[PDB]
Amino acid sequence: AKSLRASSHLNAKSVKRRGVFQKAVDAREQRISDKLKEDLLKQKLEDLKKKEEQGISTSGWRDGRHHTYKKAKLMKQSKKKTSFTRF
Amino acid sequence: SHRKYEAPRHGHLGFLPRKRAASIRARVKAFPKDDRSKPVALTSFLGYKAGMTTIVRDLDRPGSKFHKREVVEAVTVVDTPPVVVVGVVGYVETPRGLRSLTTVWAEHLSDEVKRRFYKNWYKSKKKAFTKYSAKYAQDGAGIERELARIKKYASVVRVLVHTQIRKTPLAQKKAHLAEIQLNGGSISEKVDWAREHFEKTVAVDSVFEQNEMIDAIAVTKGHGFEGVTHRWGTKKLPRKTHRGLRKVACIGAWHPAHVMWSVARAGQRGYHSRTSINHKIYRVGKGDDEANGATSFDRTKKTITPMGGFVHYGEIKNDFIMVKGCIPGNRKRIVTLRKSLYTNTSRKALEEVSLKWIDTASKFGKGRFQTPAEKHAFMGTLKKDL
Amino acid sequence: RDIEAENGGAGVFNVNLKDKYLLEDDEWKNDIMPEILDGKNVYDFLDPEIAAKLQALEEEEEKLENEGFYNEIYDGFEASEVDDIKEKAAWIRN
Amino acid sequence: MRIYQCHFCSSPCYPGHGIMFVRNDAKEFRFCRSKCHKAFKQRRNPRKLKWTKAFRKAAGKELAVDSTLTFAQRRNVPVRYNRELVATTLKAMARIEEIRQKRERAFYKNRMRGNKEKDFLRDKKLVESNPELLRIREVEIARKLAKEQE
Amino acid sequence: MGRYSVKRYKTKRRTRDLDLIYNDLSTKESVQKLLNQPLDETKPGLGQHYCIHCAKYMETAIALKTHLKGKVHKRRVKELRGVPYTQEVSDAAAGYNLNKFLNRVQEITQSVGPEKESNEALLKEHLDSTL
Amino acid sequence: SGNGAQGTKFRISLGLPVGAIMNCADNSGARNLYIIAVKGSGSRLNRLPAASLGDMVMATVKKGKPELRKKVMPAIVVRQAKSWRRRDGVFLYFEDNAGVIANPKGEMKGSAITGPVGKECADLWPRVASNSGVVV
RNA sequence: UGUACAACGGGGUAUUGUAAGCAGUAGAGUAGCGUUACGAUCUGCUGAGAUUAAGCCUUUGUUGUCUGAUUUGU
RNA sequence: GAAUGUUACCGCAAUAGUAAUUGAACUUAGUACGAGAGGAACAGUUCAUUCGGAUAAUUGGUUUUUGCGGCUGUCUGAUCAGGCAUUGCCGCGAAGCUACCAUCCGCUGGAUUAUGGCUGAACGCCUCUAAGUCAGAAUCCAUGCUAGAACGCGGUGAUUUC
RNA sequence: GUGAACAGCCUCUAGUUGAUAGAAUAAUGUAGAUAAGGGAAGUCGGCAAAAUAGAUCCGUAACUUCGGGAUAAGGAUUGGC
Ligand SMILES: [Mg+2]
Ligand SMILES: [Mg+2]
Ligand SMILES: [Mg+2]
Ligand SMILES: [Mg+2]
Ligand SMILES: [Mg+2]
Ligand SMILES: [Mg+2]
Ligand SMILES: [Mg+2]
Ligand SMILES: [Mg+2]
Ligand SMILES: [Mg+2]
Ligand SMILES: [Mg+2]
Ligand SMILES: [Mg+2]
Ligand SMILES: [Mg+2]
Ligand SMILES: [Zn+2]
Ligand SMILES: [Zn+2]
Repeated sequence: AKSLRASSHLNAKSVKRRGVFQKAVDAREQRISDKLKEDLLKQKLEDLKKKEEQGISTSGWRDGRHHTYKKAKLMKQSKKKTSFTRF
Repeated sequence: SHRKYEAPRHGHLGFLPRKRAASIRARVKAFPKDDRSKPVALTSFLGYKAGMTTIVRDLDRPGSKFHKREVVEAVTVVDTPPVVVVGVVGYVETPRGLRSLTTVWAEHLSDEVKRRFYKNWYKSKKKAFTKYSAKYAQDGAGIERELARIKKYASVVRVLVHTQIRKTPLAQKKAHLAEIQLNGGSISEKVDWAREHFEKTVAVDSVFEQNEMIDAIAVTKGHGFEGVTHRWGTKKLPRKTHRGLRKVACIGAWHPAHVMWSVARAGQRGYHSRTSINHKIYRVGKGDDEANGATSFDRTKKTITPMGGFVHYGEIKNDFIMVKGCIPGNRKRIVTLRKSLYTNTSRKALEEVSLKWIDTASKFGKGRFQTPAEKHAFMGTLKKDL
Repeated sequence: RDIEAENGGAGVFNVNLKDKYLLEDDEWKNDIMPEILDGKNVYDFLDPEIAAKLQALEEEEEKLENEGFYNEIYDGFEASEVDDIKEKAAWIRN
Repeated sequence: MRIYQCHFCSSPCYPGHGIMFVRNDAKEFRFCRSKCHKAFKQRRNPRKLKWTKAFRKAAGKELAVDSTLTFAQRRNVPVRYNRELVATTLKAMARIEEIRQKRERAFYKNRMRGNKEKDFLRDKKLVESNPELLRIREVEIARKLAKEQE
Repeated sequence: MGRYSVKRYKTKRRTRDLDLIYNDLSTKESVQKLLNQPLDETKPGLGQHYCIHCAKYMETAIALKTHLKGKVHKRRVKELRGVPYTQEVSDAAAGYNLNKFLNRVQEITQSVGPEKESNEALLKEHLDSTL
Repeated sequence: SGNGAQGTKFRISLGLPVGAIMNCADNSGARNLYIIAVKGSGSRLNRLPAASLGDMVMATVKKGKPELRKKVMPAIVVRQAKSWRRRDGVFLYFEDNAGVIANPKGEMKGSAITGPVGKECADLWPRVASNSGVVV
């Protein structure tokens, strides 16, 4: 018997896999994407109906808390000599 | 000297150590490979195992002995109300592996997901994300910068979603929060999808569909401390053997002067993380369908819920997934349903399921009736009815 | 076998067995025949002139209703008296 | 696919339920439950066990001969498929079930008439036979009424 | 479940059924065939002295006589009196093949019943004469 | 599945291990069959070979004709007392375990089979189905 | 201080197999004067009665409860 | 399970382990091959053996549910309702547990070995080899699966009024 | 009282209620049970368990020191009124 790792069986599997199985997978993905878009649109419509009744640079620090914490942490690592990359 | 008779070893060495899992929710170790041409989609979903029942299938399988015949098969029911998208996480590639760069949360988070961050919800002031919500004011600076950072640097995009456990019959009020990988277009498109879907729900039929092979990831049912005989399947010793018969007679008879790691020992059984694959979805039932338990062959108007409800779980009032066979975990445990990591080349993945009948008899006994109306019609008029 | 070979070959081709049906309407070939309804088998109710049989049953039911098929005081006792008797007897048993 | 009736108690046997025993003369005995199977193996009489439809029909607890009970029989001569005939059969099954339920209700009511008369006679005899308890009851009621008044 | 019921009513220790015994007793030819059996060495009493009602072989004529003078045989005879409870009885009790069950009961009452009773009486007097 | 069988066989609960005695259901003169081997059986330590409905075994005649006795012959199991599951939706069992005497090609020695014959065995062996008078 | 929790109760869902009491003209016969008395059992009220979470489902009802102790800071 | 502000949630993956195996069947086909007698395989499909991991819808086993009913002996004056008989005994028995006695699931990329080659010297022939290079084993390393360094790490929430 | 019975089981008179306790119900044990289909295939070895068992009736071989073997073997029955 040929093992699961047999080269000829895996080659035949790949030849089969590039065809009808992949076609079915692609069709299922398209249908699922359509249903997802419809679900989002229905949620938007319901939210609009509910509200009817009621009616970039990434440089620098993330925020001041992040700046303070990271500076304190790097100073602590420098003081305690527990840094991975800096002496 | 050599063992006289050959025999395979007892148990699998690749499922070691047999310790309790670190969490009640099993981790997803691998997501399907991302194809940048495809539309954006979730790679997984979260649900609660409700129980099992029985179906009859009109089988179409050419070349099989049961071609054009009926087969009775066991199925598992997973209650799957829609998940709520509440966050996004970006991951960058480093020589040490994947690293989370940033996480962006939605403006409003429900108390159901806020309870996950508390050990004592009733005594707490419920201050979670209160200062975070203020960052959406005056044009959303900070939020926009972190989203741009994810767009610029991240190579993997995941979305933080949580279950709506208040729609289940469970006594637990604390929701489950998890990361689900987004497989689809570009990184910018994934970030835009997450931002547009913040605070929005995703249903199960917008992730999976019928006749699809999926994977179940969950923690198995625990059993406490167990002996070697039932932990590893070893043969029992003869009757009235000294010092017990539910043991391995000789744990070592050779030079190393140690107990080998591959020798069966008593310890914890169950409550292990398992990832089982290739479970076929037999039905994606909707919660608003009055006859989601009916078929084209069985015209009885009934739901999926059995008589008296599922034992130890309750009724099914949301969308559900019916897969054939069994999945790891017991009833009311949280399970993760994952997309297949490869394009399956077996014809079972291409087979189309047509159910003829779904069993809804009581699982609390030897149930003989599918509906209370059927039970009343069979029994007739009782003393209290007159 | 030629159709099988051109479609899928042996072991892949799924033959439609309903294509050979000799029915009154050709659109009825791919019809799913129901089998179960409210705990009853439809096959042992399926019968020609079941409409006439049901009409005869309805006539019998009309006759029974006309005859009056579907539809507190005793000699020497009043309704309040028997209510008091029942209440006192329940008290005695308790 | 077919719903079978239990050989012992006549309950419905859905697919995947109960157990079947085949005798040397090719007779199939289908049991809905291990209870019925074990009773059959112990060779008890289903017409003597009160919880069976055989006993109920034999003892007259429920109606056995009716025009509504003749619409279901095994069809050994098949009929060609017809969509309108199938729809007519599906409507007729519900109508027949409703009529049969009404007739069974009327049968049970006719069987159980007289219970109120018997209960009234029993209550009258008990009241006539127990004067002392009634005096105690009257004293208790009078004391409770005096307590409510004051 | 219990040991007594298990070791009495195990599948491999099963006995002949009441409907089959009733069918055996119904016809005179079957009664004659069971009364005149070939000499079998695997049966007690060389296949002779066979009680049809209990479907039981005896080693001796005195054993058969004592069995006839017993409550177990009387219990079997009392059981074999009415309808043998085929599948049609349960079907009609559920509301299925009611006309077929009624026709079967009428045929049992009219033709099968009295002939079986006469065959039983003839068997009883034959056993009394030969014993 | 053995030589002479018609196609593949799905798994049936095993009821007859080596050393079991079953009845003989044909008219070749044998009364019982004593199972000494099971054709197509696997290999595992301490595990006895066992046969189910529709299997071919090697058997010796214990009761019957002396000419048939003191020999080893192929047999096919046609009835078993251990309950097994049918894919139509019921568990079922027979009164007794019963087999028929055959050849390595799956052809019956006798001319008829007395009693019921299992559907699985009749479908797997054409000669059993040909010599069967009762099939379930 | 609430789709709040708990203890009961209600409704389902299951298990068993027809409760206590009363009555009959059903009851092998026997004793006394067709009747009465005893009488295994049988029949009716009665798929009745009992149990149903302790690791079943659900709840427009009743009654209560919502509180103490310890520690943790860049 | 202490400690490196406290506490909480979501994660990364060094390292360690690792798993699947064999047989039969349909089709190819009574085809290639063959006086005959006989008689394959690749590609496309279907089941099973051994092993492993789960699971209790169904069937079966189990019963202190002492849940329901019954039986013997004795005791509470009898009925009712019960005690004891070191779980008295018998039948059924849900729930739970559990069975190759039950059901489900167990994959796919790179580099190679033997060997078959390409270009090509050594050696003005030749040469698969020396430089270089194409394929190729159930092999190796990975994908996948299990654990997660209690002194490996990241992202994120909240951060005390006597 | 049951029963052949100073047996076993239950009760009257009399006498005890003593033996460190409480809370949970993992593995392995000690003591006791049940188990589908097969029925000794287990093991040096049917070790251990299971099966039998009271009473009444029918019937009971080789051998023998004629006294036995013998309850040989093999069959049927058992309640209440
Ligand atoms: Mg259940
Ligand atoms: Mg061995
Ligand atoms: Mg590794
Ligand atoms: Mg091939
Ligand atoms: Mg296991
Ligand atoms: Mg008692
Ligand atoms: Mg060259
Ligand atoms: Mg760690
Ligand atoms: Mg056994
Ligand atoms: Mg041996
Ligand atoms: Mg051995
Ligand atoms: Mg002797
Ligand atoms: Zn039944
Ligand atoms: Zn007899």
